[PDB]
Amino acid sequence: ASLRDIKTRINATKKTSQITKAMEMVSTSKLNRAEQNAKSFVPYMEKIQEVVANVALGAGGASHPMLVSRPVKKTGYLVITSDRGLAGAYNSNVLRLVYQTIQKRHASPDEYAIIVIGRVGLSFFRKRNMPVILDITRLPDQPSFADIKEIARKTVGLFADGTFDELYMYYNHYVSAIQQEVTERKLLPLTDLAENKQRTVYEFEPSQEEILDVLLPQYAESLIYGALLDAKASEHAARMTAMKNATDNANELIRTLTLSYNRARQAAITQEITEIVAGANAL
Amino acid sequence: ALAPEIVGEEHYQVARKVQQTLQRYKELQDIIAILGMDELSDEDKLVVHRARRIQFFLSQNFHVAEQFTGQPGSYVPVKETVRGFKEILEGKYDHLPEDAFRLVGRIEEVVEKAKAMGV
Amino acid sequence: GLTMAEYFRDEQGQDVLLFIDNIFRFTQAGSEVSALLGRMPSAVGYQPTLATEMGQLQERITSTAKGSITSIQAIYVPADDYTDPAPATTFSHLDATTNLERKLAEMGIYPAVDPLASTSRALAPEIVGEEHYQVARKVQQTLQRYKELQDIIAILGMDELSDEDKLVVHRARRIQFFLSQNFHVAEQFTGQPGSYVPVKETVRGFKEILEGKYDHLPEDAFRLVGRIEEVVEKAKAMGV
Amino acid sequence: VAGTLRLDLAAYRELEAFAQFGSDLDKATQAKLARGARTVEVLKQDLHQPIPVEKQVLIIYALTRGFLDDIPVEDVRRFEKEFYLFLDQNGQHLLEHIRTTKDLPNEDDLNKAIEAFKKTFVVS
Amino acid sequence: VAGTLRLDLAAYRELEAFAQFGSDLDKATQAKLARGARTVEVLKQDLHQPIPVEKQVLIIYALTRGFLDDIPVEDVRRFEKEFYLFLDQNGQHLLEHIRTTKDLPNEDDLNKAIEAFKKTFVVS
Repeated sequence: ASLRDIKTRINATKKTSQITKAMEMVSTSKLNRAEQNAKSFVPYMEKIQEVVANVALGAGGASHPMLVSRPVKKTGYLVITSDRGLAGAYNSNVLRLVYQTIQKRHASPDEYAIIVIGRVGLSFFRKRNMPVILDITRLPDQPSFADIKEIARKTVGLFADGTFDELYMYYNHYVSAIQQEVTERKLLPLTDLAENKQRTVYEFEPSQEEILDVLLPQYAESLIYGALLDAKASEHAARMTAMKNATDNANELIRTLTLSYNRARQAAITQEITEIVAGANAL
Repeated sequence: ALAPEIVGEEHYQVARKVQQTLQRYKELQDIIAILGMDELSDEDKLVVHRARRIQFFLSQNFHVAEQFTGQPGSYVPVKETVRGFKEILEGKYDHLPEDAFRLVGRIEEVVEKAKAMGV
Repeated sequence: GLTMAEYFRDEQGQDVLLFIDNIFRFTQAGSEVSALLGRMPSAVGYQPTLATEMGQLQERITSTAKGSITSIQAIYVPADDYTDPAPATTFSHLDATTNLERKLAEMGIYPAVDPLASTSRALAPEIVGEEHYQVARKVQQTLQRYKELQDIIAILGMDELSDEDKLVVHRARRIQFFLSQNFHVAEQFTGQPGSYVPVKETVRGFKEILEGKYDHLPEDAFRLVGRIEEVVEKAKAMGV
Repeated sequence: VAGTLRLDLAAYRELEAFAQFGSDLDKATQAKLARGARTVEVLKQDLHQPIPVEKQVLIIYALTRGFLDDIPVEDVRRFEKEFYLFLDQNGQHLLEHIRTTKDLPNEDDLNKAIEAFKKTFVVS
Repeated sequence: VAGTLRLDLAAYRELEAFAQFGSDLDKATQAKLARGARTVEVLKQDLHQPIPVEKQVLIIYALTRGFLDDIPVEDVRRFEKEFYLFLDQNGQHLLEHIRTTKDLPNEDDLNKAIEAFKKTFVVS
């Protein structure tokens, strides 16, 4: 084409590379802050899981730990996706797994009801006919326990109130800084876990139907800092890697287009000189 | 000769629709190259998915080309071509692999190739 | 035209204004004349003597003891290219510049002057005044800050932006729409009669708004208004 | 009507350049995109079929006042055709008023006519 | 005294990651941004008014040795202008030594002069 077209395309590519690099530099700090936030809750989670693992021998003194439930009353699904795009496959992989699982296992519409975190998932489940409930569109970049405490509480209460048969959950696990894995998890009812040394019920009140009836809702509500924090970490890592790739591709486009610009302007110069000199020669 | 009075209403509509999808695929190419297929909306996903198969289906095996390849050529009537392109634009063949469409004649040959290889 | 104005300057000792329709056509005619006479073309086909002809025209428009001649020249820019020889050689002689924009013309903002590209050498604290300079500097800074934030908004919602920058956006809308005016000769286009605004009125109106005196007024009341009081009059007429 | 048409086109032309990054940015951008898409659909016509000025101004007024904001973007062409047929059949008084006085009819009667047509228009 | 100035200006703006500002990230970069902003402010100059090389050395040294880490950016320029006037009355021996030997004065007196002037200075 012309030098106009070539330089316009180069300028567009330059601007896009600037935007992508800025997004990456933003995302790096978010990743670091998400990691140092996830470091905070670890002792609290360890304490609560220690207490529940101590009491986990149970002897059947519990309701929801009772494994079975009303067959296929409603299957619980909890999915955590981003509230904003540009993350690559972060939302797509999880939603793909969710659709595969529902269509292969719980195909009828009444067999299940799905809970979504992040507006991408609700946009998905409103684009295609799926029974979405408890949707939330906005989340803080560095959350805490109280941010969606009510959402977590109601997700727990839909199984605590007999309105579910069982509950599953889907989210990206922050495997590494650049590698992440989608997670399968049978969330409710509860299953076994790693062991803790304390076994004696030394705290003075030891009634199972008194300690459990209140501990269990909060241990279930622990899902917030169990899952959403690593989901945010995976989202930030996906953004960072995607912006890296975008910047690399933009710079490759820039080098190729400049390599074309060179021959274009060279031919233009030759045309100018030839047009002047051939007119001068004959007259 | 591309006018609804000469070629016909159906032919004219199908040709214009094919041109429109190919123009949109041309338009999306820069952002696809820069930041991947990931950021395309569900509409653009379908646009690209149809457009690549259409572009491949535009290829054909020639009778004179048999001196370069092992494939004997094909002669495709206009009505069959219109039917095949309308079917592709209609969404019937959304599951076949892209390379099944290369260097064939009628749209039936595409399904025969997709049965010879894979499923 | 230049010699007719020079008579009024030199002889009668007056002060004269020159209005030149278009200098791009003057340069085009020069290049055509040179090509007819047979000279070799210069860069992009212009005459070799472009700089000398332009200087010969532009040097006689100066002020002396007996009087002064000011000149306002309209320039056409081919295909938004400011590196074309005609504008690039007329840029050397000017004291003030003014870039008019299709983009601002479409939004209904006349006279469509770009407030950021427009520069002048009279915008100095010792010439126009300290308060005027401060006001103009703040207006320019706020407008440029608004320009930058717009592309951030285009990818990340304004609900994400910080409170102070939202204030900057709020005030920049008012400033941008207040820069517009209604003209006398705009009656033939719209029916709305024009206005004339003194420089003190301008600087005071822009000291307000920036101060925050008119944040509650809607943006649509500021367009093509004239003096600041007319903004309040229109707002009252709209019940707001 | 053309003054509002220009701004409606310009807003969409400004927003279109960023569609690759930010979607569902706000209600304002959603409304702007819908209006611009319907504007583009309106400003489209086939070969060797000219349109009289009164019908042009009526369809542009109908678009710019928001009566098409509840019609799917794919059906605007057929809406225009059926609206032209309806205007020929029944709203002859409005067409004659425009053709005689070079001015719009009273907006109460024009709103009545548009509403009456929309009450019978079928959407697919 | 030029090396620290060059490195600080480099960190401030050549690393254009300190130019886009999409977020805070102020834990590690706050000191670099602060001293770079102060460097840019102290490097400004009025129309004409060329200042002598010894006064340039004094002000650059004061910038580089952290003496402006607590002076606000809006008052940096007035601090400099008052510093030159204070020098004309109290740092004559420092200026004389700099002029004669092209070297920095003894760190004792050099630090003491700025330490006294900082106390004499009014923050606002």
